[PDB]
Amino acid sequence: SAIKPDMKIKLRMEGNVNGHHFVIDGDGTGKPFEGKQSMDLEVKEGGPLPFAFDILTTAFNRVFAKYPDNIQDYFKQSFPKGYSWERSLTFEDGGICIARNDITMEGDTFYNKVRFYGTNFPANGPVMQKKTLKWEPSTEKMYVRDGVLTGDVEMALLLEGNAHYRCDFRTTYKAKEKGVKLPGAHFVDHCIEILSHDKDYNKVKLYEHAVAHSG
Repeated sequence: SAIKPDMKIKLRMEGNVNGHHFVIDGDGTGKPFEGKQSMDLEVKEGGPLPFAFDILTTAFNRVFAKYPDNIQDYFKQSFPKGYSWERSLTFEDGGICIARNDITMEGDTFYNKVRFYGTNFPANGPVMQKKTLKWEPSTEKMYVRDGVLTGDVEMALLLEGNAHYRCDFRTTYKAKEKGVKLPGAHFVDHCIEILSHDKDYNKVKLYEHAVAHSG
């Protein structure tokens, strides 16, 4: 196995939300076979961010997901060459984001080149007013569409005032090496949490747990 039970994670994200530019670095570790990863993030440019940090967090690698023997593990089978993903986030108030990650591996470390672009958030909305609290746990549906592994999930951001703010995610996943076999349709249960932060979310510790299953 290319992938060891403990791996390091290095990341840089560049992006722009509603005209606001930012650069964010990450340094993390995780346990691919237990489906657990954590990361320390530090905003390097454009802080303090004028939008909810929460919109970014799922952009900060499905290799960290516990797969049973009876489902093909496309992600772990992608290494050492790696894979890329592309995601659209469609929020219920018209906000739209486009994100991508190109994932490589050198030794015991995954490198992630992330881009994140968002637009059309209303100035008076929960994202630009910083009113969000957390993503609710949920279930990604994995299937193949015209030869491309695709994951769909309807996600919910819990807002102050006990309301949710809904968002449809679609991610396409593609191995760098041709001939990695596609999996059959399945589910991935996942939960992402902000574990700690400083005053303006310039330094943040992030955690994700993810488990694949057949229903």
